[PDB]
Amino acid sequence: GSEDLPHHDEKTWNVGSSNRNKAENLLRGKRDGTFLVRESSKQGSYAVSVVVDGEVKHLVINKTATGYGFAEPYNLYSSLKELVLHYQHTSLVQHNDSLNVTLAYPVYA
Amino acid sequence: GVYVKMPP
Repeated sequence: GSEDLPHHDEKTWNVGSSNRNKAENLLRGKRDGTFLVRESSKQGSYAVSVVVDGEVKHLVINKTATGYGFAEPYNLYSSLKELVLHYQHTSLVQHNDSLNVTLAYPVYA
Repeated sequence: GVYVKMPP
């Protein structure tokens, strides 16, 4: 079951304050659904970088009083870990038709 | 940089 997933070790996907260029280097050549979380160049915000159709996509993570997320009304998650675990089994497509992938493969899994 | 837009 899902308890076995590498996502439960946050260090398999959270690469700290790595920038966009470093994320592109870490994800270059990786299979679709490989992802990481990192700080954004927008200070105080996080980003997901994920491979979709062989290309890296970068998504901002919002933080509201109800939690982290990608867009209202889904800013629900109390931590990055809860967000990642949710989107390991929920496609990002609900947010944008070009993001039909899950957060499937932590970069350091 | 450019981020993918995620409308509410």
